[PDB]
Amino acid sequence: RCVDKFDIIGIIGEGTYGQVYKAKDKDTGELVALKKVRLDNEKEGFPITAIREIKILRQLIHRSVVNMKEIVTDKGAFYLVFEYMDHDLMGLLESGLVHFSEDHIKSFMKQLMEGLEYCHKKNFLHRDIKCSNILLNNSGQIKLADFGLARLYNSEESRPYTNKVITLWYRPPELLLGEERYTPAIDVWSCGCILGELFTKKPIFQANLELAQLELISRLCGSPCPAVWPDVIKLPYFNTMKPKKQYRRRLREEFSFIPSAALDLLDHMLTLDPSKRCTAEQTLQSDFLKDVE
Amino acid sequence: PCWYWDKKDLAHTPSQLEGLDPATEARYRREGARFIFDVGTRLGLHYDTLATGIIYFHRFYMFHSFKQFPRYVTGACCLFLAGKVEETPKKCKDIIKTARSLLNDVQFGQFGDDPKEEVMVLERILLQTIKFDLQVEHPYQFLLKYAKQLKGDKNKIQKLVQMAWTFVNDSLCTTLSLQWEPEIIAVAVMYLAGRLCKFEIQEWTSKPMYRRWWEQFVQDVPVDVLEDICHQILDLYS
Ligand SMILES: CC(=O)N(c1ccc(-c2cnn(C)c2)cc1)[C@H]1CC[C@H](Nc2ncc3ccccc3n2)CC1
Ligand SMILES: [Mg+2]
Ligand SMILES: [Mg+2]
Repeated sequence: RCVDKFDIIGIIGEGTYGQVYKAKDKDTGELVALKKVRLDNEKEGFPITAIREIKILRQLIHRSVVNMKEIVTDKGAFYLVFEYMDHDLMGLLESGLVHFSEDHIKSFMKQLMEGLEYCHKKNFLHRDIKCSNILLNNSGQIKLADFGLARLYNSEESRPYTNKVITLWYRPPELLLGEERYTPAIDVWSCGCILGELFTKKPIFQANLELAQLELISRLCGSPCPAVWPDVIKLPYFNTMKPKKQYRRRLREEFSFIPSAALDLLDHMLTLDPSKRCTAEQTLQSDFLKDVE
Repeated sequence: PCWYWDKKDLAHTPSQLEGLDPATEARYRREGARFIFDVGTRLGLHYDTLATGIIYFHRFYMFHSFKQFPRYVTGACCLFLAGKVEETPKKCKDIIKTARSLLNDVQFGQFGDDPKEEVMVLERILLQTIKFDLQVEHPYQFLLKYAKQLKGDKNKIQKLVQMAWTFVNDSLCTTLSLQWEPEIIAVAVMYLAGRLCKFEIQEWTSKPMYRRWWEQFVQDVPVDVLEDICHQILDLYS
């Protein structure tokens, strides 16, 4: 099918290989988003990263995960076609003038974590969660998006993956300290950051370098040390990258304004040792999420 | 999408509407597939990438004709894309060098003034033609899973697998991947191997008293389908 089959309305994002566009399907009337994938002025053909994103998307069939309707072409680029979503999460929060109730957040996190558990059960790591890659329409419905850094991971044994992943502010400490044999716990750390940012509106760790990011995380979650995370000494940058002082965990005193069931979840999601961090399956049995319609 | 045809509808290609006789089409298919196999093998690419590329090649020519798309160019394009899909990417420059090393001046003429451009251009079309259904499984993975579950003489079982493996490589020159799912091709090459080595395969299954040993691996496969697949593969050696 061709892109003349759609009515283009305007630009609603920058994706990694082209803009995203809002549009109307001429046969059905429905509103859709079109991720452009530019080719002309490419050196190794259709971008291998796009090929990777597309294989993954085609396997993902979940209510709380973005679902690609089709791919179309010019009269020369291609466009990935998705059902349109009114906002991303970063957009609502940044205006301010938007407060999320305890129950808005409950609903929102149940959806996200069911989204993420589906992905993890099917051996995919998202590896780029953050407020701008969570979409949200006015029905109150959530979709997890941008699988442009995702990849298959191996659960029957362990393997080495790319270390520089997840944007700084949602990046967990194992990656800051240089780990390559990491786990789905990296996605849960990022979602833990969302949960905090839902209650404050400001993203909770906002440094511009890794070293400073580590400081900010330590200062709240405790300095990483072998007493709380025995394996930590086996990481490449544990000697190289230290917080100033050896800080005590004080997450609960900082976030004691939050409801208590949420605080338990948040504490668990932002646990330094990945093997002690909760899984997406586990979050869904927490008291905060256990019973949410 | 559905990527499987009856034998009746396979003979009705774009190349046949356009005047090409079946013998020549069948020859152009074998030459192309072997070309993909030879180029990939020389680049060190391994069996799933080669097979993916050959599948794209076979599918592509159910929608376009050889008179319009010269086969060695299409082959190189299918392999190039397969490498990306199977996460064993190769640079287009290296696929051309290797192609050139295997072709002669006439054959390589198909690539034209800008060999690289001719391939990149074709990739847009290839992707459209295969409807971006990029994921493909092959018989090898099922040959190994099914054979691993037999229990009995290890040497005989290994010989069986090894013969069956070669028979998979051979099947790829044919349109068998457009007729039957890889699960079925696997069972068939095992069955063929079985006949030629004169191994009773049921004796290595949990149930030595059932003829249809394959039913534990795939359900619902008539013996005449396996016979049919066997006959087609054997035709290559006649
Ligand atoms: C502020 C804000 O909330 N947004 C926004 C974000 C950037 C921009 C913008 C304008 N220029 N630039 C560079 C960014 C203008 C609005 C909305 C974000 C969700 C968009 N919808 C959507 N739906 C499904 C999709 C599936 C896959 C990929 C993308 C998809 N996007 C709608 C706009
Ligand atoms: Mg993004
Ligand atoms: Mg595979």
